[PDB]
Amino acid sequence: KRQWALEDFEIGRPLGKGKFGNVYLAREKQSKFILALKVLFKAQLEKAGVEHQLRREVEIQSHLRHPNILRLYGYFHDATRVYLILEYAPLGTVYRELQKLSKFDEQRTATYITELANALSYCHSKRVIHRDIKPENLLLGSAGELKIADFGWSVHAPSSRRTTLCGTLDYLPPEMIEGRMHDEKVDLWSLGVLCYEFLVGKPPFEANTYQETYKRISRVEFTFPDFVTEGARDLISRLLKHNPSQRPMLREVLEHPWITANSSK
Amino acid sequence: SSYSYDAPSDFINFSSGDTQNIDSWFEEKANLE
Ligand SMILES: Cc1cc(Nc2cc(N3CCN(C)CC3)nc(Sc3ccc(NC(=O)C4CC4)cc3)n2)[nH]n1
Repeated sequence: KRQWALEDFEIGRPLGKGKFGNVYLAREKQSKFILALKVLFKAQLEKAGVEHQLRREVEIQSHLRHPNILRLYGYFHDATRVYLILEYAPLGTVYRELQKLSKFDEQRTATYITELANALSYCHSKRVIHRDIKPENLLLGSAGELKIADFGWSVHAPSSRRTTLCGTLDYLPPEMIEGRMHDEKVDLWSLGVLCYEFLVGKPPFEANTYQETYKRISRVEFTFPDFVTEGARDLISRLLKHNPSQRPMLREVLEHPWITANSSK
Repeated sequence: SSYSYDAPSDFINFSSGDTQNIDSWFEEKANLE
C-alpha cells in the first residue's frame, strides 16, 4: 500500500511556542484536511536515548480509538526526521484555558472530569495506563470537548506492574515517590490532583522545593479553600488515597453525585 | 534505527465513526504466548 510522504502535506505555522514549537498546522494536499504534524529529529532522539520511548508512544496512541483521545492517524519518517500525524484540536490546551480563567466553575470541571474518566476507562479496558494526566496534556476540540493528547509516558501493562518513575512533579502518585511498584491506580490519583487544580487554580501539593512536594504527596498533606463545595471535597478526597487499592473505580467517579449533578446533557 | 513501528503509516483518504477492529491490537499483543 501507499505510504505517507512529506510531499503529501502543506505545512503552515507552528501551533505553539516553546516545547510545542515542534508541531505545525498541516494540510493533507488532496483532501485539504487539517492536521497537526509533529516533527522530531532522529539524531537528537538517538543522542538523548529516547527513541524506544517514541516507538512505544506511537504504537500505543495510534491504536486508541475514542472521542476524548486525540487521534494519532499515522506516522512516517525520512533520512533525518520522524513525523507524527495527529488530530488537530482547534481550541488548544485545557492548561491555557486555566491560565485564561484562573479556575473552572463546577459545571465545566465535572464535564471535564466526566469526559476524562470516560477516556481513561477506555484506556484501562486496553490495559493502558496514561501516567501523565495534567492540564497541558489535555486539548480541546471544536465543541470544547476534552481530548487526551500526550501519551509520552503511557504504557501497555497487560499483566506485570510497573517500576518506571514518570510524570510531572505535582502529579506524581505516592507509590512512585516511595519507589514501590505501581499499576493503573496512578491515573486515579492524578485525576484527583487535576480535579483540584481545575477548581482551585493550583495543584494540592505545591511547594517551593521538590523535596518538600514529594514529602507532602507521601503524607497526603493538603487542604481545600473555603469555596470548594462538600461534593467536590468528597470526590477529591476519595481519589487522593495513599493506598492505591483504596482509590475508586472510574465507573464510580462517573457515577459520583457531584459529577452527575454538575456535568452536562 | 528501526524507525519501523507496529503502527499505521499507510496513506489515508481523509475526505470520507467505526473502524472497530483496530484496537483489537492490544489484547492480541497481550494474547501473544
Ligand atoms: C497536536 C495538536 C495540537 C492541537 N491544537 C493546538 C491548538 C493551539 N491553539 C493555541 C491557542 N488558541 C486558543 C487556539 C489553539 N495550540 C496548540 S500548542 C500545542 C501543541 C501540541 C500539544 N500536544 C502535543 O503535541 C501532544 C501530542 C503530544 C499541545 C499544545 N495546539 N491539535 N492537535
